[PDB]
Order: sequence, then C-alpha cells, then structure tokens
Amino acid sequence: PALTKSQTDRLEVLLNPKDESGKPFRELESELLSRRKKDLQQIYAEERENYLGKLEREITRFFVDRGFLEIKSPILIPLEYIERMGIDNDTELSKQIFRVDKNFCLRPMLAPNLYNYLRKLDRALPDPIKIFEIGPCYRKESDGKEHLEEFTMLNFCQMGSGCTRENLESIITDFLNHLGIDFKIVGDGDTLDVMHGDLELSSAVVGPIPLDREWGIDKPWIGAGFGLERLLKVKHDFKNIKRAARSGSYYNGISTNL
Amino acid sequence: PALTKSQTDRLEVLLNPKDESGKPFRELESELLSRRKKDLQQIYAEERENYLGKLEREITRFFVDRGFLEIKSPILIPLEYIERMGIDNDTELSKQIFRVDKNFCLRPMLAPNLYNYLRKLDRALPDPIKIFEIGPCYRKESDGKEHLEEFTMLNFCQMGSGCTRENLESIITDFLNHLGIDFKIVGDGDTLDVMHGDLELSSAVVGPIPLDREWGIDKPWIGAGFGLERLLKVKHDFKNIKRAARSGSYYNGISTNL
Ligand SMILES: Nc1ncnc2c1ncn2[C@@H]1O[C@H](COP(=O)(O)OP(=O)(O)NP(=O)(O)O)[C@@H](O)[C@H]1O
Ligand SMILES: Nc1ncnc2c1ncn2[C@@H]1O[C@H](COP(=O)(O)OP(=O)(O)NP(=O)(O)O)[C@@H](O)[C@H]1O
Ligand SMILES: CC(C)(C)OC(=O)NCCCC[C@H](N)C(=O)O
Ligand SMILES: CC(C)(C)OC(=O)NCCCC[C@H](N)C(=O)O
Ligand SMILES: [Mg+2]
Ligand SMILES: [Mg+2]
Ligand SMILES: [Mg+2]
Ligand SMILES: [Mg+2]
Repeated sequence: PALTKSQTDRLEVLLNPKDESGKPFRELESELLSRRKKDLQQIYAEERENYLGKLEREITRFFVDRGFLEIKSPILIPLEYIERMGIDNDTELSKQIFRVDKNFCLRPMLAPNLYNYLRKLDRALPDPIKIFEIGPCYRKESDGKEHLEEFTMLNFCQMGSGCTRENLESIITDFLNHLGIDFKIVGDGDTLDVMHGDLELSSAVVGPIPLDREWGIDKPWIGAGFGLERLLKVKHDFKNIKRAARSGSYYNGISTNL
Repeated sequence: PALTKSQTDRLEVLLNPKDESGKPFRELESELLSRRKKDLQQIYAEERENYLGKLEREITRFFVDRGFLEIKSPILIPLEYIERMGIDNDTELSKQIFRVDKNFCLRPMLAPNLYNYLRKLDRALPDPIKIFEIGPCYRKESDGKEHLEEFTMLNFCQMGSGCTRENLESIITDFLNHLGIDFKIVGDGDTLDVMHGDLELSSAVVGPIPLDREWGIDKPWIGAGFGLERLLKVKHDFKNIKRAARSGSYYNGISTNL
C-alpha cells in the first residue's frame, strides 16, 4: 500500500526536479528508471559535457573576457600557508583541514596561492592586477545538505586601482545575472555575503585588511569566492548538493545507480 | 668574468626556449627580466589563458567532438580502490601513494573511477561506451625532471564494440597530430607506450585484462592515459617539467620571480 520511507528515498534518488499515488513501488521505480536512462542517453547523443566542467569553462570565459588572468595553482599546499592565513586552533577552519604527510595539506581555499600571485605579478603587470582561479578545495564538514568535503571554488580578485565596494558589487551582479542565478548581496575590512535565500553563494571582501601584510601586499583590493556546486545546485534546483559534486553516484544530477 | 654556476642557474630560470658572452651577469639578467615581464604583459593584454587550463579545454573539445562523455570524478578516493586496482606492496606505486586520514588517499590515477563509470553506464548507454576524464593525480616521486608529484592526467576509454588495437592507435594518432606533438607508438592484455624520444607521453592498453573482473566489467575495451604537463613540456620545449606544472613559480612557462 503506502510506500515505505526506504522506498521513497529510492524514488527520490531517481527523481528529477522536472518530473511531475495509485501504483506500486515497482511501477513508480520502473518509470523513473526509464526516464533517467533516457536523460543519460540524450546527453550522450548530444552535448556530452559534464555540468561541473562546463560551468568552469563558462565562468573562465566570463572572467577572461573581463580582463582577469586565469591561474592554475597547487591544490596540495604547504601546511605553513594555513597558519599564515591566520587560521589557528582558535578558528573553525582549523579542524576542517585535510593534512597530507607532515608538511602539506589539501587547500581549503584559494586565497594563499592568489596572494602569492598578486605579489609576484605586481612586479610585471600594469595596475590594476586582475586574476582568478577555479579549482578543487577541501574541508572536513558535518553537514551534507549544503556542504561537500570535496568542492570547487571560484575566487577572483583585483588589486590596485578601482578596488571599490561598488565595483565589487557590480562584478558579482553581472556575473550572477550572466549565469541566470537569483541573489541578494548582504553586508553593512568590508565583508559581504552573496545569498540565494538562506544559502551562501559567496563571501566577498573589500580590502585592504591586516592579513595582507603577511603576504606582502600593501595595496587596496577586492575579491570574492564562489562555490561552483552551490551555483549548480541553485541553477538546476537540486535538492541535495551531492547531485552537483564530483561523484560516481550522479552525472549532471542524474543517478548513475540504474 | 665567467658566470658562476649559481648565476647560470638564475639566468636559465629566466631563459625561454625561444631566446637566442661579453657582458656581466647583471646585464644579462636585466635583459632577460625585461623580456619576461614583456611576455607576461602580452599574455595579460591579449589571451589571459593559463596553458594547463587551455590544454584541458582543447583536449575536452577533441574527445567530446569524437563521441566521448566528459567525466569529473573524485580526486580524494577510498584507499580500498588502490588495493582493488591490484596495487600491493609488491609494486612500485604502493609507496608512491599520498594517504589522507585512515580511509582515503589522493588518486594516483584515473582508472578506478573510470571502471566504476563504465560499469554503471553500461546499464543505460548504447554500445560502445566512450568516456574520458582529465584531472589532478598524485604520486610521490624521486625524479623532478620528468615527474611532478602533482600532475594532470587525461584518460580516455571505450568499452564494447570497436575495441581494437587499430582503433586505439588511430585515436592516439589523430589526437597527437591534432595537438601537433611528435610521437612513436611502441609495443609488440596488450600494452603500448606512446613515446616522444625517451619520454613516455602515454601508456595505453587493449583489454580485456584479468583486473576487469574485480570492477565488474566483462567486455572488451581500449584506453590510454596521457600526462598533460608532459604534453606541454614537449609542445613548448620546456627543459624542466616544472614550467608546465600548477605552480606559484612559473606562469605559462614564464618565471614569476622577476
Ligand atoms: N564545504 C563546502 N562545500 C561546498 N561549497 C563550499 C564549501 N565551503 C565553502 N563553499 C563555497 O565557497 C564559498 C567561499 O568559502 P567560505 O567563505 O570560506 O565559506 P564558509 O564561510 O565556509 N561558508 P559556510 O560553510 O556555508 O558558512 C562559500 O560561500 C561557498 O559558496
Ligand atoms: N609523476 C608524474 N608526473 C607527470 N606525469 C606523469 C607522472 N606519472 C605519470 N604521468 C603521466 O601519466 C601517464 C600514464 O601514467 P602511468 O602509465 O602510470 O605512468 P608511469 O608508467 O608511472 N610513467 P613513468 O613514471 O614515466 O615510467 C604517463 O605516461 C605520463 O604521461
Ligand atoms: C584576495 C584574496 C584572494 C586573498 O581574497 C579574495 O580575493 N577574496 C576574499 C574571499 C574569501 C573567501 C573565503 N572566505 C576565504 O577566506 O578564502
Ligand atoms: C579502462 C581503464 C580506465 C581502467 O584503463 C584505461 O582506460 N586505460 C589504461 C591506462 C593505464 C594508465 C596507467 N598505466 C594506469 O595504470 O592507470
Ligand atoms: Mg564553512
Ligand atoms: Mg563565507
Ligand atoms: Mg611512474
Ligand atoms: Mg606507463
């Protein structure tokens, strides 16, 4: 008669936001299975692009076209970078770090390598310096509804002239309107949060800030970090962020357990 | 008078393959510094694309256009995958593994996640199944001239019909001729090596092989794994592979220590 909780969970795995009682679980399941196999077949026959890779390519084109230099830096970084970012056992992030060997860890954010590039590039490039990076970041997390331990961050920034809150809000606005994602910027160094309902899409700041000194900066700057899986989650109306993650269980939000 | 070894090393860092005695080190260094800053300035003014990201986009287009589905799977994987790949303390790879926590490690290759996708996709996609992935892989290494501990692999494969050595060699050939990289395929499951002089660009195999059973495959297949930094090294004539790596020290092969 009524579906068990386990049966509902199984069907939800197979349910797409798009899909719109009376028959047994086996029938409902068979219907969804056929639809999902069909979705995978269309992808294979036409586009063949992975959502996360495609979004990265689209974001890359957006920033490159706007004068930002594309950076690809190490994912495995020196543990020293963590403390240098002012992350001490006093903060939350301290215990979210995935350590590797005795001297390294998986980057929990992009900031350290971008600070290094801002400093080095200032010796060669004209003001202002505009750069960005998109790539894997890692953090141990307790939540699984809005967080992934392995996620992908976009972090863009500009240093020198034009580093105003107005310019920062303008970039964020053109960016999200380009992607077609609804948002609200909330605020009051100057820090702002880009929200979609109760979900944080990004954290942005208008420097300078005291931390800059440790990385040898000394110029004004603006920047923002966005989670690509959160952007995909909102854009594709995925109930659980796992549908937008690097995974062996979902492909473009479609269950691979068919 | 004569340049010291340390001075020559400094100048080599600043030397580009392109560049073509009498004056002091300071003069030679100043000349190279100005040229390198100019190279960075042109990149910033025009293209703005990172070599490794651009190569990945170019390789992605090549395989997607040829009917291969783009995969983005986890970089942080279960340690169990390593043993399941038949990697025991008897092999070299066993000690090259970067372990994370007690149950995970950084993927040293793409094969495990691709085996999983081949098995799952066979329940939904028409024969033959063609997929590929490009992404970070990690291995502890002793060499630094041809190896990086953090590198990027391309692994494409096809399972089902058409999985012949001839088709495999044909894909490799069209691929490298598309990129403009000279090579030689050497061989005799069936295993082949794609070489550029004494440098291994890729290892490819024509299945089936005994290992397949552990991942639930049971169909013929062909595949090959390429190192993107090695491809860049050959294409741009970089003497040391570090110029092609994710790094804070080189950008598109140009030293960032100016
Ligand atoms: N664990 C995660 N999984 C997915 N996305 C994340 C994760 N952590 C951070 N992000 C994304 O990266 C952006 C910038 O990182 P950060 O400002 O450090 O997030 P946070 O402050 O840790 N956010 P939160 O944990 O939701 O309160 C966030 O706004 C998210 O879009
Ligand atoms: N440490 C590394 N650094 C850069 N590229 C690598 C590295 N290891 C493997 N590759 C690339 O990935 C391809 C496939 O990996 P694999 O066949 O496992 O290499 P291998 O057999 O370990 N090669 P090698 O170490 O040079 O004898 C290699 O042909 C290289 O192009
Ligand atoms: C300039 C840089 C890269 C150091 O920072 C920024 O560009 N923007 C700040 C984003 C902060 C995101 C996240 N809250 C973090 O702490 O990294
Ligand atoms: C089918 C699959 C992905 C399991 O393997 C291949 O597609 N090709 C073999 C490539 C081997 C590269 C490297 N030698 C490794 O062992 O992963
Ligand atoms: Mg957090
Ligand atoms: Mg935040
Ligand atoms: Mg090796
Ligand atoms: Mg090999």
